[PDB]
Amino acid sequence: LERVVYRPDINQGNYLTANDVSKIRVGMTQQQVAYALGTPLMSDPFGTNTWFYVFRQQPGHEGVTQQTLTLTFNSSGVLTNIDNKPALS
Amino acid sequence: IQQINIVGNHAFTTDELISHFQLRRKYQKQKLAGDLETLRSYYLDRGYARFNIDSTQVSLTPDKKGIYVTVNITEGDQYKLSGVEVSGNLAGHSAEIEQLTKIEPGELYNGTKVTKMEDDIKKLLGRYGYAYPRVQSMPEINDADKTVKLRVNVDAGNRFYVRKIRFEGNDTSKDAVLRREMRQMEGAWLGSDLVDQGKERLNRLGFFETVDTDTQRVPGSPDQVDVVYKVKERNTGCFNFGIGYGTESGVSFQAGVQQDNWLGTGYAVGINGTKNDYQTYAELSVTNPYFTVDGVSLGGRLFYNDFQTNKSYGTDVTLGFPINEYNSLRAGLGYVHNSLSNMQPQVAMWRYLYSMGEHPSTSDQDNSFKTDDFTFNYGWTYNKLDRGYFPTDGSRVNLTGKVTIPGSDNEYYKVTLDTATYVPIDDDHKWVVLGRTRWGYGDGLGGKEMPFYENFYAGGSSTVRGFQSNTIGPKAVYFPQASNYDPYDYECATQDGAKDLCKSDDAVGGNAMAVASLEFITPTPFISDKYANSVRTSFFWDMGTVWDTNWDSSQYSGYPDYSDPSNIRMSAGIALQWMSPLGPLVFSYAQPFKKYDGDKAEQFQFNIGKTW
Amino acid sequence: DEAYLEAAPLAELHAPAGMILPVTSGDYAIPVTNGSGAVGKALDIRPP
Amino acid sequence: DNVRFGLEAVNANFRYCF
Amino acid sequence: PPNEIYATAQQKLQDGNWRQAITQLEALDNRYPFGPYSQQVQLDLIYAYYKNADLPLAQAAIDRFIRLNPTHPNIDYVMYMRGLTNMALDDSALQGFFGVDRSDRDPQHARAAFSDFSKLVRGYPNSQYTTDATKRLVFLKDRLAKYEYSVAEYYTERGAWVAVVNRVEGMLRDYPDTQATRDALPLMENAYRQMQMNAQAEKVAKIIAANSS
Amino acid sequence: VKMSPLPTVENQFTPTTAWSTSVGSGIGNFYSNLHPALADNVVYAADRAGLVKALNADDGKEIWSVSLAEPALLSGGVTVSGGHVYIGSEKAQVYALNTSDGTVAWQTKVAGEALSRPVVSDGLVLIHTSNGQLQALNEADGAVKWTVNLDMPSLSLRGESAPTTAFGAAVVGGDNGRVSAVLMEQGQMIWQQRISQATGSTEIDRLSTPVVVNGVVFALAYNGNLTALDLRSGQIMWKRELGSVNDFIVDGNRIYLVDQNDRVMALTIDGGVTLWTQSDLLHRLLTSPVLYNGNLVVGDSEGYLHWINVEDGRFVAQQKVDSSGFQTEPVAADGKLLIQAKDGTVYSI
Repeated sequence: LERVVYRPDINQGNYLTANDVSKIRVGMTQQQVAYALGTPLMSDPFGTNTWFYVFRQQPGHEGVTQQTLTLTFNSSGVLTNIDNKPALS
Repeated sequence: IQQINIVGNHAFTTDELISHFQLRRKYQKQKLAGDLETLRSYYLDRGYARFNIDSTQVSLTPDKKGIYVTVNITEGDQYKLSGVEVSGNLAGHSAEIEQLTKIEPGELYNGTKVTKMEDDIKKLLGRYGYAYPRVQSMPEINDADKTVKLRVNVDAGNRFYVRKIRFEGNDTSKDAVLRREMRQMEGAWLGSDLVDQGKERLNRLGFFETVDTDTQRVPGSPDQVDVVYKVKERNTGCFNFGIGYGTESGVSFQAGVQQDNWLGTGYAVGINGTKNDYQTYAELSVTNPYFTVDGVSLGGRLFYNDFQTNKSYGTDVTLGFPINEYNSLRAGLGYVHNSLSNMQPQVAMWRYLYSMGEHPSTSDQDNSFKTDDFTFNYGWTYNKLDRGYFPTDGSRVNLTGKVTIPGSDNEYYKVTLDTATYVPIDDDHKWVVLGRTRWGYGDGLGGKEMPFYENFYAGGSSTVRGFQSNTIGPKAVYFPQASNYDPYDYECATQDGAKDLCKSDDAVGGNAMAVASLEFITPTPFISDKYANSVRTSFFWDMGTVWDTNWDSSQYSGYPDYSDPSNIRMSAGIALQWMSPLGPLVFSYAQPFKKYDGDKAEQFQFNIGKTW
Repeated sequence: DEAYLEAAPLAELHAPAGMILPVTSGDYAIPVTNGSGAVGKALDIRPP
Repeated sequence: DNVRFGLEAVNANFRYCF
Repeated sequence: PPNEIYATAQQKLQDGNWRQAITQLEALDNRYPFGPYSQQVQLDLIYAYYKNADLPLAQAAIDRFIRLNPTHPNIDYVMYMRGLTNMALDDSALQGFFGVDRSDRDPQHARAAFSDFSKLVRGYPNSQYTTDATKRLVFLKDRLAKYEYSVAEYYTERGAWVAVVNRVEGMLRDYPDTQATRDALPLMENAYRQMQMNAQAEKVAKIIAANSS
Repeated sequence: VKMSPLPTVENQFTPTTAWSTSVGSGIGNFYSNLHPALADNVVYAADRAGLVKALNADDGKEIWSVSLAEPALLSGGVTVSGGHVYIGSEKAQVYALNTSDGTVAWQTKVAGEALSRPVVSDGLVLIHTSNGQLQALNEADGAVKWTVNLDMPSLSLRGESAPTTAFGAAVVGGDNGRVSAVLMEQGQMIWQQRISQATGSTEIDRLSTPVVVNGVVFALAYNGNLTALDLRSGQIMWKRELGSVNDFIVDGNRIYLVDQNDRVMALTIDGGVTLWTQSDLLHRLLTSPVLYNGNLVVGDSEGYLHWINVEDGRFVAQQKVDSSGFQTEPVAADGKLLIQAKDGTVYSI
């Protein structure tokens, strides 16, 4: 059944594109980054001042594709580390 | 309104333009503004870039004996479009903008086409996620060549995300019921096409009177939206029972329940039955539209009956699942017990029984026959209707059938097809036209005939209005051993009252049927909102026919030929369908135009609806 | 009805050492009650 | 509310809708 | 005179037919709209509406009373009645014969009732209804946390893992003291595993262990 | 709403009805002041549909006709002056016909319906339209010499009263309650004054005809006010709070009015003094009066003519002519009294 049961497409997370990911630089403020990329939909609420941008799509009958961006900020709001995981392990 | 006078209008005459005016009387209450804008569009849609209404007057006659309406019109020339240049903060979608923007050179200037272009741009951007774009079009009028150049200022804004989806008004249905019909997921971009499908989907279930939507801006951030749906639940299902006593029946009772939504959990169930001195009936039906998250469905039913002669009971379970947003498949299994006794000799019945291998004596009613068959059923459906109970558009197709499997006693097939199409008549859906057809055919396999108890019947509001239920079709022919009802029996059945084989009025059903009708659905402005809002009426023409396959018209040379499919019956009339708060009710009045001997008519009919 | 009186007692959670819990909302805060007043069927809810 | 019933040989019935 | 109509209404209200009591109250409202008991009559009408489940009329009468006398010496009694009035709309009577769980039904009524009881408790700390309102506030907080829990489970099953993370974070911030949050907490760890975000999954495991029994 | 009484009147003298003849369909419910005219022993009349006929004033015989209904919606009345016949239209066209030959000499646009009676001044034709614009056309060819523009409320079908001239200027107005003088050579406005004002004018009509009497111009306001104005200034000499906008006549230094309720009143010219009132025709729609052979003649929608004693309002005669009724005024000319029925039948009385 799983081969033919029609599943409507599922989208999750923010929308990312290489044209914008390449625009983020160390030294930018949180306001500059949010402006360039948009308000993030995920963050770590448990103290750490970090934001997550997860681009996830599951087309029906096709599979899961995910581009993961992680932004770590210090106590002053200065970006310290840019992660990039173009695919899941 | 003594007259309307147009001053200085040479392109068109008064009647041509007045035919579009609605204020054609007293107390117009300034409704004229609607007509003046219509006049502007008429000219603005025809290239008159300089059309302008300069003044209007309304004059009263002495003592308010009449009204004089005059409009001063200034006309211009006809302008053609020269081209369109679009610039601004476009999010790379240059090909789609060029494709929708592009016009045919020389095309007459049309303000409406410009507005349509703006709407297409907004819809495109909404599809990508630009929920609130700004598009500003303006003409450039070149008097030197009678052309208009267009410029559009497009501002896509930015992408929006949906933070939360909330529902209000779902006091009885389980919250899970509404979330299953959304295609927009939280934590994802707001493609505008996905929200509208959700709005439409909640009206497909048929559990609500209305569906409203909103896209409210989140006060804490310029890029997030909260989507809220509001529904008003209506009564879904009823419970009935009854009982009585008297000398004509002793004691009898009936009861049952049916709901499309069981206690708000999404399950569709119903139970009914009855018992009397001659007939027993029971039915149980349970189905789950969402067995699995993706909407695999399961259900089935049990039944038992008898009659004081035959007896039957059986069971079936059906599985089904979608295969795209508008199509689904169903299949299942079941079992039916069929035991006959004290069968009245009939030609059709005995030909069937002889083919089955039975050898009853001529006119011997002291008999019985019983088999236990296993069968397989299947079907296919399509449903793109835009409403639950009063469709306004779309169509529905229901193709079903069942077959026997090895080990059974009977060998047969049956196929039926139910279709209907709704097409709006009016721009505002005041008038609607409804087409309906039904078709079916079946027969036996391997030289056997279909059991007589599976034949098709027609008549009643479910097929052809105006005829008695299950009366359209060929009638029974009875054989002339013994009967103690001669003193209480059929003339063709009694061995003493008749000595030959002859026809009676008892319908036996057929192997094929055809039903069709056309209905013109009219508004009811003469009925107040309290009732009119839940009732529609229509004018219609009904036709159909039932006939017998494997009819030996050669042997029965003195009787009509039941194999002739051309003896089409036709009728027409007016029907009313009212979605009563206590369960939709239907009735109609219709008269026959073409009838054959035995076609008993019922010009006025009433029944409980809840069908279609 | 008195079914509302069967609700379980509420109790705050703590974080493991080295972590902090998300800052809570100031909404839906309950003042500390001193036990004054009857409950359920023991209350007279007629006008004075 | 939103019900119909009565008593009538003797006959009786009842309906309830949701 | 109003003394005998009032006495009749009171006798029927204390032990008697509610239709007779409402008839007598209507007679007072229409015959003596400005008498010395007009507010006692309005309060009796509100009480009777509650008794008779005429909730829209209790609400209209309450709003009229408040506009007419927002400074009444015992207006906190009326606010208390308002809180009682709103809770009656969340539980349908039909559901009571099967044991249906109402956690998944529209919580808007519960939020309105909560707000009115909160205002009552905060404005009148010496109110005689403090313990009843307190027990109701605990009940209502649990009701809302359960609603959020059920939504999180639906999205968990569908696979909208981001909706699940944000819905649970919300629950963590708004209802930290109830059971629904502890039960939802195991859902966060999985949501952080379908998406490869282990830094938070380990943190969730630490939170689960810290508050485990 | 109201009952129309019919007083019993002896038909004294059995007033002569020399002839009657059919000329067309008539007005119907398309009310306009499309009165006939008589000149040079010829009666000029036209059908609203665009049918124009010339008839012999002695026996009603037709001598010439033209049809312009290529429907022309002719209106405003047939004006005869000099050598030409001037007929207006709701098409904002003015047709000028010769009196010896009624073929159209010219027509031009006037920016609005000519819902009034055209007049001829010193070589100029004065046209008033529904849009408040007044124009003076050159009689040689209809060319516009000058224009003026007046405003108006959106209230009533009260066409501007035909211009009445004195001292080289015409008294004009419109449904504003404003009276002004315009210089005939240039169109220069000299003065303007209002007759009366009330807040009731939101629905109550103000003004349609000015008359010049002994160097004084008289005008009526619909909303209860009669005024005596100067010719060289917007100066009111006296006023009476009584009035309507039906056409009226003045003779013998007496003002003969038709009220809004059809009362017939005889007033002096030196003040708001009423000599007698005849209430017998109350709420029986009357046409404007004329004075013929010493008696006032009015008709109604019933088809009767009435002879009223100029002295005290006494009736002299009553005779029915045409059951279809009258709307337009009678014409007293060349010593003969003509009347045209609402329907298109012409009578000689």
